[PDB]
Amino acid sequence: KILHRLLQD
Amino acid sequence: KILHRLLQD
Amino acid sequence: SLALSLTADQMVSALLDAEPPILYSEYDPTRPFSEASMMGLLTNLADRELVHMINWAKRVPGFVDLTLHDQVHLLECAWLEILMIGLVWRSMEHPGKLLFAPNLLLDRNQMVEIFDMLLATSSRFRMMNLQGEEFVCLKSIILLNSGVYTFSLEEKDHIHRVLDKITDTLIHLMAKAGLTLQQQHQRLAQLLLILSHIRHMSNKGMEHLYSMKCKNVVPLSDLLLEMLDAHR
Amino acid sequence: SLALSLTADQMVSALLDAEPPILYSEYRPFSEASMMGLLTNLADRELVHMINWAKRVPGFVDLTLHDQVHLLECAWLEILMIGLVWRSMEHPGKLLFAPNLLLDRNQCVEGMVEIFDMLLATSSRFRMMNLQGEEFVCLKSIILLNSGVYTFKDHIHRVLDKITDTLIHLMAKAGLTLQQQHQRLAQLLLILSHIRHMSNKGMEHLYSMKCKNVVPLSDLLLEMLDAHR
Ligand SMILES: Oc1ccc(C(=Cc2cccc(Nc3ccc(F)cc3)c2)c2ccc(O)cc2)cc1
Ligand SMILES: Oc1ccc(C(=Cc2cccc(Nc3ccc(F)cc3)c2)c2ccc(O)cc2)cc1
Repeated sequence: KILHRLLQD
Repeated sequence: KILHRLLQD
Repeated sequence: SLALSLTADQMVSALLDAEPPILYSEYDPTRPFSEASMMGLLTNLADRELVHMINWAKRVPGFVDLTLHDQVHLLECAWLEILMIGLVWRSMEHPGKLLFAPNLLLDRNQMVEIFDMLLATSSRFRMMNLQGEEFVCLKSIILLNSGVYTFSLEEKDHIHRVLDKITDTLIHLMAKAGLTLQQQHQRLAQLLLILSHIRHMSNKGMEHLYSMKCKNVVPLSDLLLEMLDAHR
Repeated sequence: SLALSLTADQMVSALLDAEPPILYSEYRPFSEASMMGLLTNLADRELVHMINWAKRVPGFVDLTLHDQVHLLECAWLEILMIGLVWRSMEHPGKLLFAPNLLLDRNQCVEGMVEIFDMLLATSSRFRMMNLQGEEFVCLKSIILLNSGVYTFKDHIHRVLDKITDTLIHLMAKAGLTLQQQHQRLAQLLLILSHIRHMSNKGMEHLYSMKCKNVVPLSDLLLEMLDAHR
């Protein structure tokens, strides 16, 4: 899901 | 309103 | 006003003496039943509790100083919150279970989200070692705070003054328990933050109750229906 | 575990520094769909900044990735809303979604009046309490850490205790008495219950707007919304 990526970037 | 009734004894 | 001139101990004494009783359900273990039956039982119970809640609310310091319409509003907004905090309070020493009634004790394995949130709250209360004196303060805070932003003519100013008084009482209790000033403020914040979860649970529970109504299988009483229309 | 070592002042400045910027809406006299369209677009862009703000909330980093996702998923609308009411203080009777998006009660679609009125009432509450920016960033972070903490953890409660200390440390130094300190603390935290309520009400309508399929939701908003069901 998107949220994960934003919390890693 | 039932609630109103009960609030006045 | 009388409430504005109560000492902390007098405040506690009044709230404690005003506590409603713990009502029983019907249950009947021989009855094997269902999701419909259980919700039917809880509906019956809640309906009888509401009559005591109304007469209890009258004994909460400051409540009768409000207009009749303001009393109606505060109860319409907070009734399920109040029922639920009563539930989790009496469920404290029953880990992993909810004591809806002394003869109605439910565990998880039989709405699971609401169940789990009620469990989490009761467990939270147990770790904190919540005291009866602190409980009755919180419950009164719910009655006065939940509908104060949803109501010239005129006050609410008065409501805030009584709320502040209950805050004073809470801190007084923590002082007598041997807590430091830092501990007192921290405990106070912890207690009030839980009121946010209780609002959340009430909201989610209200949604299901509204589903239940429209799918006319579990019948609501006339009073519970009127309380349900309030959260339109 | 660095958040616990911070002083009170160190806590304040760290939160002030993490503050997300204020975004703008697009540069017509508004209809049901187009208004929710603008807010939706606005909210989607704000979420990206909220996440980077979340990372900079002392203690939020120490959590696992999954626990970060949970807290944000539970609290995102609350955080937006308390943001909305904060910048609406100097505009009594109105809501400042953006510096070019100022709204009043006059129409909202339907049932929006109640959420509008609830938001407006919160803003007025902040106004009469004279809420300071230092206090505000504390409240917002508290919302971030608390709203999902009841599984819907000991570290979080320790950090929550820390933010409490900061608030009291702010009211002291503001000249408030000991009695005024815990009284103001209570007042501030009780408003958080109302903010939770507004979120819940607002959430159900976004779920409704979705089923109407007139105002298109972004894939990110869809995920944030889905997590509440
Ligand atoms: O003292 C009470 C506390 C709560 C409740 C209720 C709690 C409640 C409300 C809505 C949903 C759920 N879900 C649920 C059911 C069983 C569980 F074990 C857990 C959650 C509960 C309630 C149930 C039915 C009703 O008509 C009114 C109030 C009743 C009495
Ligand atoms: O900074 C923001 C604060 C709140 C919001 C929202 C506030 C919101 C949410 C649901 C319902 C309402 N009702 C409403 C509508 C118009 C008004 F003028 C007032 C309230 C608002 C929101 C709107 C759409 C969306 O997809 C996500 C968030 C957006 C940005």
